Amino acid sequence: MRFKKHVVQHEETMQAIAQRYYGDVSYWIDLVEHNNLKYPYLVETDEEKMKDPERLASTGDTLIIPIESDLTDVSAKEINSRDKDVLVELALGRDLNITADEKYFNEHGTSDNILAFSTNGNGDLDTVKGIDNMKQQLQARLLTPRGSLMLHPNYGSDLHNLFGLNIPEQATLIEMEVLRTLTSDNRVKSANLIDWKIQGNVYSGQFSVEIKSVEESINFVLGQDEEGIFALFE
Amino acid sequence: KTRKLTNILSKLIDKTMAGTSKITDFTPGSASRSLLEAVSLEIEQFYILTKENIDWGIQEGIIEAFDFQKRQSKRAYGDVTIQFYQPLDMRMYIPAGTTFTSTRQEYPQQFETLVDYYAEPDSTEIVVEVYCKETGVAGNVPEGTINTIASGSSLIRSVNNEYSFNTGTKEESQEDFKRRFHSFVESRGRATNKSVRYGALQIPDVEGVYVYEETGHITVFAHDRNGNLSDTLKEDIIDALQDYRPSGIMLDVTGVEKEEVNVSATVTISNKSRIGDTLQKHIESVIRSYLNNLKTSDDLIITDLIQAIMNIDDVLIYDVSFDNLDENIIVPPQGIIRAGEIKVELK
Amino acid sequence: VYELRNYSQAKRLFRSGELLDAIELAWGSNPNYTAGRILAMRIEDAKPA
Repeated sequence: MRFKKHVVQHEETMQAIAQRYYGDVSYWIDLVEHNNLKYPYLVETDEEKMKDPERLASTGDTLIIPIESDLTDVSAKEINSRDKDVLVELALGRDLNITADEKYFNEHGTSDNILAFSTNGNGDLDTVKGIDNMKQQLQARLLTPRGSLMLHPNYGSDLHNLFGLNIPEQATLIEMEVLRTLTSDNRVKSANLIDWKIQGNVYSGQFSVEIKSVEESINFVLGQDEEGIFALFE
Repeated sequence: KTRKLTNILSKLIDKTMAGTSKITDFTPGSASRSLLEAVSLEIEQFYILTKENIDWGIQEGIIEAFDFQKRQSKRAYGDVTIQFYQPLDMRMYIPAGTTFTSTRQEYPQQFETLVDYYAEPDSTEIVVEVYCKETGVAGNVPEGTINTIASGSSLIRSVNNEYSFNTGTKEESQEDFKRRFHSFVESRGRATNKSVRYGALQIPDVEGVYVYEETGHITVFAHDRNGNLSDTLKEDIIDALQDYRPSGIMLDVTGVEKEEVNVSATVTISNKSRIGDTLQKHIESVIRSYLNNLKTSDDLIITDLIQAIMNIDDVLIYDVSFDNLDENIIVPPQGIIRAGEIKVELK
Repeated sequence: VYELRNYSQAKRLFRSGELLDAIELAWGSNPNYTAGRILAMRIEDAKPA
């Protein structure tokens, strides 16, 4: 259950509040009855409220409006930028940082024993959030061979076997495998080739990944309020 | 009974139209309609005020005249002392809503000030008033409970409430208020068997009163906790019933026909090693308590006494028997049973 | 100088005072345009016990 709570504003009236919220002034008597208010409902200052603190409310006192409010179906335009940042952060999850020391496991991508946990510098375990989290998960999936992870046959990639010849065919195989691996992630809305080239031994390519938009993540997290889990089991 | 907003507005418009035809626009946003709507809102608010006043008067107007106060639910409030390490080096300001709390699990109640306060520079300790956030008796914290401020400056040496809070109350129901009024009204009655009995019972040492009525005579049986009626208590009862008795009728006071029952019991027991003086005295004290607990019209049923004695212990006490008690001792309304000589034989 | 993002971080750092109230006001001044990464400083030349 959730309800709206209104702070009394300067020289406000109960009729104005009723019109503002219920869309009709007629509910002002219901508002009085629910809040248990005496006749001078909104006193000028606290000196009047001292006469009867129980039954009177002054400026800056909080009223309760029993309208069933719900965090979903709320216009994203009202939400504050920091609130949107936190919401997308929750949507994309928090996880322990393992992709630290990028250079090392970039020098040995195909091998095992390549990544490890790290500390945040404050004596606690390091954590990656939001975009850093997505980076970590996409790197780990691409680096993981498919079928090597226990309890998860399909998680991973087949790039360890695509160390083939230097022709456009193997390039296309790599590209298709990478697109499969990126598509496998639920959060990745789509992925597509940008550009590739061959330099004899070395292959080089780059991709573009569109994560779910702020609106979708906001809708998902605010929907999750009904359950209260606020966690990711994808 | 009362008009309402739409009806007041409609009548205002109709009267305005009838008064003059110079105004005919009564659409939304019109100055004239806005003014009439504002008057209508004020009148509707005064109607609600009258309704509240009359609803209060219906249930509290009459009884209030007889010095009977209905207990309203209140927030517990009281004074607290704040001490500073030194005289203040500037005007300190404590805003309204400043919270005070206690460092105990016994009292999670939160107290806050409802008004602004100022401490002068010259001051060294200032007292303020705090109100419990919750109505009820839960805010009636004892002395020395409030000892913390959640938004106070470091200059404070110590917070402390100098007296226990007692103003927190729970709302008294209407039926209890009516019951007290009706009780008082009944107590105004006089010159009746019920009123005599009531006036006798109000005496401190009187435990139980039976009034027996005869044509032209009244006799009052009274007893104390012990079943006795002291001469002094008798004189007090007479003096108190001088105001109660009818005119031209004779009133007499007498003791209750006490009956001391002597009970010699033979208790069979299982655990022979636990036989001793203490168990004997315990059983005898139980029997004496049972016998003395009986009221004026209560008959001594022997089977219930046996039940009680066997319920002292369901396995230790084996069997009981009495030689004095052969059959239930019926007594009249004016004859109380009391504990006489008691003996218990362990077998 | 310190970098602040959360109110709990400022409460841990700044125990009380007007500065903490100013940080709270700044992160609650407007419903839709509260600021971020507020930079705070203590002017008191205090010493530890």
